[PDB]
Amino acid sequence: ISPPPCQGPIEIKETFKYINTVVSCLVFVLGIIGNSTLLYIIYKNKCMRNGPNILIASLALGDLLHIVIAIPINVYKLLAEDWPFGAEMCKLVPFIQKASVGITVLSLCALSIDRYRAVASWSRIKGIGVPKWTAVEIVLIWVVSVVLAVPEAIGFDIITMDYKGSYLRICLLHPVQKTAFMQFYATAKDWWLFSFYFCLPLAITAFFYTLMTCEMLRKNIFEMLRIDEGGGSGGDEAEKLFNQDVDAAVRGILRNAKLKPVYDSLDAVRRAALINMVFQMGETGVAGFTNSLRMLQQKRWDEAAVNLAKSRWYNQTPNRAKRVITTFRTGTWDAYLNDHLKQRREVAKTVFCLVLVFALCWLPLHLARILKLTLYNQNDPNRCELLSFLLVLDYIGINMASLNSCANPIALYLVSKRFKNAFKSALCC
Ligand SMILES: CCCCCCCC/C=C\CCCCCCCC(=O)OC[C@H](O)CO
Repeated sequence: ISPPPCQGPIEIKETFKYINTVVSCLVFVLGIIGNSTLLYIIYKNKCMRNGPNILIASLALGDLLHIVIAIPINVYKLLAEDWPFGAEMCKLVPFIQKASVGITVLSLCALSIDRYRAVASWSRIKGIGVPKWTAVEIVLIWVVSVVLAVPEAIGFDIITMDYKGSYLRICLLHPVQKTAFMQFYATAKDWWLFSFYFCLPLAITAFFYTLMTCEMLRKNIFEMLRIDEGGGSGGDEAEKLFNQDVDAAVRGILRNAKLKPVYDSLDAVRRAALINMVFQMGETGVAGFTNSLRMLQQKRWDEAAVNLAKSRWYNQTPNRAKRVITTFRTGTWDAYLNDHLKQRREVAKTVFCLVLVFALCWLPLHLARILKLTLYNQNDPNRCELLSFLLVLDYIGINMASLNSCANPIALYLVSKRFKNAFKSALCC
């Protein structure tokens, strides 16, 4: 017997009973089709199976089992407005949900780490089949996620609510827990979800994504100079010596009064083109392009490109000048685009896409919960208008978190052309 409070939330709960039902059906249809297709695509392709993309298959299977189990039960619960499944199902569904969120966050972390290790080596030789250590990684990811979900199976049980005469059974984390550790988990449930299942995955993925993109940049500027110098060879020793020459060059840029303001203005890609000109003719020579450097600082790419075209540097070496100038105008690596640079652009866009989708889907829920414990008080007479506002955001946050179970296959379709052809070929079959 636990009666509810006032008026405001009742009309909103009824309004969202239809919204949540629509979102649940969309996530179910889009999720069971996208994740099943993605699982088939990853494993059947031998060139993705022997790499870090097998972790995306683990991510897809984790969402897939969450879709088929949690979504239909939650739809039945919303429509019936009562829990009619018994005690066993009241413990299974939260356990399945908690394990799925753990599989998602641990597969995302392992993918960003493996993608960093993949770009940290020259001439890496892939094996045949799933790597043995990646298999241990996936097993451990699922083992840890199940163990961390055991409290949900222990704590959840059915209670009876008294709504001014009407009795309705509710499945929730029981306020009275049997053991001291289990009662502590009831108080720190939301903080534990925010710390381990949001702050930890974001901190690790963004850290290794930064390391991966920095390493991609030092290799792109490496191949950029070797292409412009006619050719060369890669390797850790060759890159280490080349990075020292680049670091010594930028130290001369930052001491030069003419090149310091324009270099700080440019982005990482356009800074590589300025470094290229320094490698070719020295800093005293690059500082002579006073008009062009001013236009680059004012971010007039077309005007600076035209002004650089009418120069002795352009006439003597047209081919190299056109590529360096194109890099200034576009700000991309299109003039030096090869199989290596195109591979790194594909990797960087997919990893950044999955992490961003995960962060945007779970940000409203946690943001709505911090507003509940920093702005709400039971005493205040004006709580029902404020409670009315807080419940809307929490419902929005619950729906946004459910969309993450179907957003990953769609996200890869729009960002990656490699997966887009794989999705079309799979559904054309
Ligand atoms: C009782 C309190 C327990 C609190 C929780 C502690 C145990 C789970 C944490 C890390 C296990 C990660 C290893 C499992 C396999 C995943 C490999 C991986 O990629 O880990 C990502 C990141 O390093 C992970 O911190």
